[PDB]
Amino acid sequence: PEPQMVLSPLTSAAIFLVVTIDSGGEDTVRDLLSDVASLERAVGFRAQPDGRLSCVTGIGSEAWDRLFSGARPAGLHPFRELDGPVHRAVATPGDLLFHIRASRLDLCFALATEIMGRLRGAVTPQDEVHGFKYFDERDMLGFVDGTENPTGAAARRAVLVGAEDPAFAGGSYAVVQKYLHDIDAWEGLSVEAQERVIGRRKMTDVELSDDVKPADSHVALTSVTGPDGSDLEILRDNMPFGSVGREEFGTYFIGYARTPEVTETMLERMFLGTASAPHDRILDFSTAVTGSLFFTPAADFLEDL
Amino acid sequence: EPEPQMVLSPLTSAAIFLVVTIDSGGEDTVRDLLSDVASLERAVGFRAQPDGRLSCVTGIGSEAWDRLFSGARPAGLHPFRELDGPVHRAVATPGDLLFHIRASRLDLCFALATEIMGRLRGAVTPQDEVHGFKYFDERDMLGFVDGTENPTGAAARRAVLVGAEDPAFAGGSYAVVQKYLHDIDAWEGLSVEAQERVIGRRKMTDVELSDDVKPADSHVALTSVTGPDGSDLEILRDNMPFGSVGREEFGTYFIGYARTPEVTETMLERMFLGTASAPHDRILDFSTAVTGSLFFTPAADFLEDL
Amino acid sequence: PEPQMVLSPLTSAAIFLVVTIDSGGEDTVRDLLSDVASLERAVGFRAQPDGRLSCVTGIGSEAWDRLFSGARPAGLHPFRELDGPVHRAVATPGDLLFHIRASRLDLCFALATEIMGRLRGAVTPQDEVHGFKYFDERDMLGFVDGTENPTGAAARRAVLVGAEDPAFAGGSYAVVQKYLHDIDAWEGLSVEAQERVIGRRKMTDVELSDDVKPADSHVALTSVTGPDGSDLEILRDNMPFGSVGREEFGTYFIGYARTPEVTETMLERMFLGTASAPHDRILDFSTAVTGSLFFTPAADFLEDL
Amino acid sequence: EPEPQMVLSPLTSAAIFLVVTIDSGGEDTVRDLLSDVASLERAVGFRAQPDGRLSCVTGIGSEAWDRLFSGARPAGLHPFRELDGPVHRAVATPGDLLFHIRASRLDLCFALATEIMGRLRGAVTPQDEVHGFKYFDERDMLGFVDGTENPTGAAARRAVLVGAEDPAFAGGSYAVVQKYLHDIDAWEGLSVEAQERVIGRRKMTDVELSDDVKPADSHVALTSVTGPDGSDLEILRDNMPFGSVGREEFGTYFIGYARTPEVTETMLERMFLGTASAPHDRILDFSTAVTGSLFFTPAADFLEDL
Amino acid sequence: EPEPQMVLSPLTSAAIFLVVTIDSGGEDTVRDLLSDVASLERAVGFRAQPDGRLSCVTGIGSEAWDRLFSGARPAGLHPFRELDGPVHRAVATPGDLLFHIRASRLDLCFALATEIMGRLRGAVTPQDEVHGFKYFDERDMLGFVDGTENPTGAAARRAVLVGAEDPAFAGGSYAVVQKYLHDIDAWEGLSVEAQERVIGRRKMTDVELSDDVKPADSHVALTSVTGPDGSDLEILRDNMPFGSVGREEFGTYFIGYARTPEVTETMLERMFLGTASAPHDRILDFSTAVTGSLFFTPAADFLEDL
Amino acid sequence: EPEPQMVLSPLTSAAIFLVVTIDSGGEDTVRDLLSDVASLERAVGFRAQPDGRLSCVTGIGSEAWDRLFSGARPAGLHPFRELDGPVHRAVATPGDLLFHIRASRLDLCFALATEIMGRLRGAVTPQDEVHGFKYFDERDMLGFVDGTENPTGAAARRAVLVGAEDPAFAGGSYAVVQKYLHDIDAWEGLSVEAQERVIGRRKMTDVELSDDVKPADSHVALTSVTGPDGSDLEILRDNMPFGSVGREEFGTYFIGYARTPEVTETMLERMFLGTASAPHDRILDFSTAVTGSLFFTPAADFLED
Ligand code: HEM
Ligand code: HEM
Ligand code: HEM
Ligand code: HEM
Ligand code: HEM
Repeated sequence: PEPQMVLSPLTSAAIFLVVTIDSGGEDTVRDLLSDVASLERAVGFRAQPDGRLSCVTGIGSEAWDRLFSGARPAGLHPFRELDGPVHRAVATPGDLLFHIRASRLDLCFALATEIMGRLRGAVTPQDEVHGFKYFDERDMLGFVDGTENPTGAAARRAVLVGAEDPAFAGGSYAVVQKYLHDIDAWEGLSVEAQERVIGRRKMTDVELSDDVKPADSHVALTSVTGPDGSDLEILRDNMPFGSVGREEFGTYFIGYARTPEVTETMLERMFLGTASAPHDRILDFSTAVTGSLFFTPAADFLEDL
Repeated sequence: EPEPQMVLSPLTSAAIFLVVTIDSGGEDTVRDLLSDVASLERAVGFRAQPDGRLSCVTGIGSEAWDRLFSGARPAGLHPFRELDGPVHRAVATPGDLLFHIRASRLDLCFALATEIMGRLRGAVTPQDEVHGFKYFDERDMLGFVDGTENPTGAAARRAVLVGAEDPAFAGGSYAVVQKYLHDIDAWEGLSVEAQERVIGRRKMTDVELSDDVKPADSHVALTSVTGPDGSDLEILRDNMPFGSVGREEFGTYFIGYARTPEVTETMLERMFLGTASAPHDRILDFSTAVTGSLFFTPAADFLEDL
Repeated sequence: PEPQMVLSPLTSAAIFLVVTIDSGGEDTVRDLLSDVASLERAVGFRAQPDGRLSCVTGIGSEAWDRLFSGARPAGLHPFRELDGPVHRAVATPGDLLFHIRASRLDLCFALATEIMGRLRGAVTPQDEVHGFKYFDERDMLGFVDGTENPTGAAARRAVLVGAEDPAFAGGSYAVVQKYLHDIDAWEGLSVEAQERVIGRRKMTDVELSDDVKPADSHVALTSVTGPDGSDLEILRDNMPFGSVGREEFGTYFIGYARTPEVTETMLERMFLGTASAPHDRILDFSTAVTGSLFFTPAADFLEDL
Repeated sequence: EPEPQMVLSPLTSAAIFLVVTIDSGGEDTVRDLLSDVASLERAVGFRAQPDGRLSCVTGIGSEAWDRLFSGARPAGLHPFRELDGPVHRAVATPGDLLFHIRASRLDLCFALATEIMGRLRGAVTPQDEVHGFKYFDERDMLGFVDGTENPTGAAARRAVLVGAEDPAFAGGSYAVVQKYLHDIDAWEGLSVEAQERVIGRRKMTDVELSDDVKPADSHVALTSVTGPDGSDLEILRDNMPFGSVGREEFGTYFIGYARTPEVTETMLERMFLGTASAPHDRILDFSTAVTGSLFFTPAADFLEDL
Repeated sequence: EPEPQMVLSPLTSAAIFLVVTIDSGGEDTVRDLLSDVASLERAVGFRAQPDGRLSCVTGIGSEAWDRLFSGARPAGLHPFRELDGPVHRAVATPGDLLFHIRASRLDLCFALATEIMGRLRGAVTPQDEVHGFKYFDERDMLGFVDGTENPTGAAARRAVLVGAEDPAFAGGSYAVVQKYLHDIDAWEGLSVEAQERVIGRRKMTDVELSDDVKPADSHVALTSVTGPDGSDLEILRDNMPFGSVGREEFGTYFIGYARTPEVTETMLERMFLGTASAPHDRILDFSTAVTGSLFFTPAADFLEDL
Repeated sequence: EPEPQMVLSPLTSAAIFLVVTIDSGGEDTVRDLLSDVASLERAVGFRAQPDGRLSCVTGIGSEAWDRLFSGARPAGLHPFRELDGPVHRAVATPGDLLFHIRASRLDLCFALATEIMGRLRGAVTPQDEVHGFKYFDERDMLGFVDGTENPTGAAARRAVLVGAEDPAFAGGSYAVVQKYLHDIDAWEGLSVEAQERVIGRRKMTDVELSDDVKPADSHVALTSVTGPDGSDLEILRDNMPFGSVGREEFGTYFIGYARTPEVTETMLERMFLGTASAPHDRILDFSTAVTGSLFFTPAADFLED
């Protein structure tokens, strides 16, 4: 069974578009979802082969129910507020996601255009982000970001619903959250200190030896081992965004996993603490201003509506 | 020549346009930054060569010029002329400084813009910030190829660079910016044949319409203007689309360099006020100017030294 | 069971070479077919991985009988002439086909040279066509060409012979037609009208909605659904060619499928019509001057002689 | 003042060569087209920047020149002088106009060719049309590297461009074209050692053979000429392979620009007729000229002015 | 599956080969390194995607295996067998560990090598270090195309990866390495026709010589072997040239992966000792082996878990 | 008049440095080679255009110049001036010829070097041979961006090329080479903040430190010189890392072209001996010069004769 373009090459542009369905607009959305497959290609085909245009369409809990005839993804729920001693992970409205990516921005902008064209009226926009990669895979804190993602079969294994919920095998669970960074603060740190916050070296992107790496460091609190005894894995594609004018500097978080337990556990760790840690040090510089969750169906699923 | 700023740039695929005003007090901080701008271009740009083609061109407004330097003014430098037409209005908005930042990747623009606005925290107020992108086959937001008739080589040198006529500032140029917003609902209502009648070229093949077919109210008609000699009077453009899908904003950011503004301003008069032949440029029936500023972009020597 | 390079990546250049077998060349041809796989590699290897050289070799009905004995592919027959009210699809000679593709012309030409080198004397050339990608995947009518072709495993299952004819699993059925356009006339239509002939938008390459799309449009007559409701798909890699000297502007058509009943259906609809369409409007501007049907065997069938 | 045609184009990987005659009374339609050729280059080319590298060079024959303009003639311009050698014959074939169209993709050449011959349908007759491509690693059909010793940069400017010596037409050049067909069966019969003896360089490493050993009937031998000026006489070539495998046709399309034909013509004399110490260029024993034409390729502004 | 190491690698243009021995009581420090090597691949490589193509393949010798792990041994693992032939000798040199580092640029190889040997300072002794580079058209030091007949896709899967036959170590492979030096003076003494007789393919066009005419002492002859399975017996090679013009050293570094060494070893027997119808592989008359070592390159999961 | 050698060369990522001495009686063989070197550049380079970017610059030592030619000597040409400083010593090593060979790929350098040393077997003795490689983001072995503030375009012409001041040799330049070895263990001991204090720029963003904060014993400090008139005195560098992991050798090969050596020499005086401000350039505390040689690289015409 065939999934949407979750596993993409590195792509260096993206548009993240989040919307909510006015009541009334649920037949208009059924319609767009059937066609969304074919608009990917309308825009993408003439740009082969550099384009690498891909759209991942995800649906939120509330919206699922309004929209669909029968039974529900196992894992799907509203995103869960995390009300921690110090940091708060908020929970924002979000019925639909379009995760648009390609090797150039206009390709994304063309597809977003053609989509909202068919929705004008039936939805209301919540959030829109125009993302770009730094020329050597850095995020807004200046660290290489993407290094430890899974590949090949590991990724096919850690992202796609399989036999555990087999009416939607080929689906995935996306979490999104927009973060805004306190760059004045962050850049006030020594590099040595910043490594302590992330858990890897700034310039060479090597992992800090197991005994020099703080446990409040991001890489510590997100390395998390199952019942299974094996490592538990998500797939990210965090895109910097922002505005120099509005002093806005951001990293847009997106995290695919085969179940939301995995993503959600990493987030408890980050916002609430462990045995040995108050909260994730990175959040002392990064404020979450969105949060939603979505299921991103198989592609077979959408074509048939 | 004196060595000029990177006005003659290749096709680049992304740009940031940053327009600011100088607060009271900020005079000093700005002079410091202008001396260093050259060198920030290189810091940020050098490690990504030659895939990169980062260029920053810095220009200065009329009012701002007087606050910053004493001595001679460039001959042509003035506030942008507001044009109150029968139908369409070309408006004048404030801007003391302009940064036209261009490269093949957006992040290179943004890294440079960060370093610049970083060093001007305190000293300015941002008026306009636009992130633009070329559509994949050099087309603009109306779906026509955009930049075809621009000059190159030495003809460009002749059209944009101040020379002997104001020798103090040889190597400089006069940049005019206007941010336009388009009414696409309306535009996509026309047949292609009609749209070509607005622009004056063929949509798909980008060939000029023949002299006997091309309407007098077409864009290409009203912006071809002939000199004293009857030789065509030319500018350099690098119009970039921008916008936002959520808030139905589809735009073309206009930018135009010339050796003297009398040229650029002529084209505007014809566009907004009309000739005997044409009421106004049909393109304005789909495009609304919401900014307007005039700037002088000095030779890079002039910044390197103070 | 391993197949010939029918599913090739998007390539920008191609040679189409069609020949007939002289009497007493049968030997020399079998020798060549055993080696063709290996000449692909000789020539192609040194220009990897930009190269994307692929050669697909197919065989006509009458030629098959002269070369082998025993069981024949179920579907293999001479191309069916179509004598329609208006438009006629012709049948031309063709014992062998070489569909050679790459990213550079020289690679195609070097391969074609080494093949015709080994067959100089055994065959007679009937048709030789050098094609090229126009801009951004547009054909000679100026529309985007390839867009609704199947990809990935949908293509696997629509072009490759399987269980239904198990002796020849891994094979395919290519149909070729050389078409010429009366551009004269086509450039006489407004774009609105031209879209009405094709069934998609010229510039944005989006489908016309079913409420406006004429039933005499190309996209109309070439969408066919089966008894079981699912789409019947083929794979095309139409290549423009021509000569400006002789005002010859063409699109060379090629169509692979797991059975010709599919390709042939689409042709019947194009040339002869439905209830609600006289014939495909595209033929009012396009003239078929060849027609040939070939079977492209699994690669192990050729290696093993 | 004067800007020349894109003769000094980079190495490009595809070309169309189109040669035509002017029909009776077609002179008008052609002048119209020559004024616009520059503009069609840009229409077609601009949207495919910067990969495209589309260039068209337009040249004009001797007899055609008189039909189209009088006024001054370029000093050197004459019909191609037929060379009836002891063994090998360099023939003269008809040709009033030449379009040497080059880019990185064939479709760009063909799209320009379409637009040109579109405007000339009726007024001309095509004599020769050739689609040429790069073979691997700048090799020709005989499998040797082809273009190595071409002059570059400003040395090219000096060798190809008409200057002060004929100042009316400064910026022009003299293109000679010949279409050659090869006898591959015969050529691939030679050992590589022997083939190198024909050409005068090493096949694989493309190094010159030493004075010690290079035959004087080798191609590189016969085409090295020193002037009275003691300096080497240099031309610029962009030899392009073409062919069809069906009709056993393997070719090199030859084209040679120089500031004067006396130069190109000399090399030909040596190739076809021989020296004191060599019968004819060994290359001709495998290559047959089936066309031959001479043209003048004016400065680009000269065509603008019609 | 299990995940195997990066044995089936794309075309890469550069490589570092590192062979070391483990000192007294280095066993601990090495196990530490092996657990992390996968992740240093990614540290160094990830930020240079997708041009980089950086891959590191890590192998272990027979004696070294026993020091580091007990548990099962891989079926095939043994010290490299010296072959003391009639004429030519294949030597055995020491090697406990192997790093076969490949990418598109050398500096990426070197950066990875640095980070590895950084973590082993103290605990090993370098035996062999080689910086290799492909010629631009996949040629080796003898001037022939090298890699052509290597298997691809799942036929490579089938040839190289330990499978069911020893399921403990499925995903592993057997690398044999040998460093060769050439006497190029001697080699460049042959005509090309003769050189093709040594190799068994055409120099220029890289086509196999016909079964009629290919010598049985040619390299391609002696290294095509058929099994019991009727099937051809295949390995995977990634020969890289290296050398130094100062020290008149020109080399081909050989490396050969297979699912069992019985395969690789057979080819060597035929090369060095001869068959019924060949004294030795003609290629050895121009190539001298100066190293020789055998390694097992485990499944990648086997390293992660230490 | 003059066309110069390929000194103003594009950014290239690979290089061979070859330094040799002329044996007794080899004067003949060398003159022959120098006449031909121009044309070996093109033999080897032409078939790889335009990716290849192969260039060779050939320079000649002071002692050697006298052996080879009679007539004028370049005004500036002399043996390298040894500098025995308080702490660090810049040494003089032997060198009659230099080949500074550069391309995008190393095989191209090596193929050309083969052809050169092929034609000199017997007539020279190799002193130094170095294979260099630029790291992916224009960084050197210390991990800083290297090349940033080099002059370009016309400013380079003005700073590197002999002109009217010695018009016999206009089109020439003066190359100085030094091979440096680093103590990396020591260097990677420093915090990044400290390392920036050695260099005078920011490691990660490669921005100059402001005039107030920049140490006057920093590298960038001691190598900014202004002339008598107060216009900045510039050279052109193309520092290339090299090394060997086995033999713990990690290096930067230095090369510096200028229109007169008295410029390059000045920078060195400041580096090795000090100003009042500075004991010596902090970079030498981590970098040891183990070669040193000076060469004149003629106009290219001069070799054609
Ligand atoms: C401002 C937000 C964030 C930034 C700037 C950020 C940055 C980073 C960086 C620099 C790394 C190290 C390189 C790498 O392996 O990617 C990393 C690793 C990681 N991050 Fe984040 N991150 C952010 C938010 C999150 C969130 C919300 C999650 C999960 C809910 C997450 C999950 C991970 C995981 C699983 C790893 C790798 C664990 C391993 O190394 O085995 N990150 N992040
Ligand atoms: C003669 C010149 C032809 C031209 C220029 C041409 C061009 C096109 C174009 C532009 C499209 C729409 C873009 C796309 O869907 O790929 C199209 C669609 C298609 N064409 Fe053709 N075509 C030609 C002949 C044929 C023939 C002979 C066949 C079949 C026997 C065929 C089969 C198809 C199919 C199956 C589709 C897609 C159906 C869908 O939208 O679900 N074409 N053609
Ligand atoms: C079939 C026709 C031709 C072929 C295949 C051919 C091919 C070649 C080849 C392989 C070379 C050696 C590499 C190079 O230096 O470019 C060469 C050199 C040259 N060819 Fe030709 N050529 C042909 C015709 C001509 C003609 C007709 C001329 C002049 C009328 C010409 C003029 C030259 C010149 C001047 C050189 C180089 C001299 C120097 O070494 O300094 N070629 N040609
Ligand atoms: C000494 C330097 C060596 C060089 C320079 C070299 C070079 C070549 C070349 C040029 C080819 C032909 C192209 C191809 O198919 O790759 C080839 C084929 C091959 N080489 Fe080598 N080789 C060397 C050593 C070895 C060794 C030691 C082995 C095995 C022990 C080996 C095994 C093979 C195999 C199996 C083939 C292809 C067989 C087939 O045609 O089906 N080579 N080698
Ligand atoms: C010892 C190894 C050397 C290394 C690793 C090295 C590295 C660097 C680095 C990273 C920079 C900053 C980026 C740049 O502008 O290029 C720099 C600047 C510079 N270096 Fe070096 N360098 C070395 C030796 C030398 C030597 C020996 C000289 C001169 C005799 C020299 C002359 C310069 C000059 C002139 C500048 C620029 C002045 C200005 O900033 O306006 N370097 N070097």
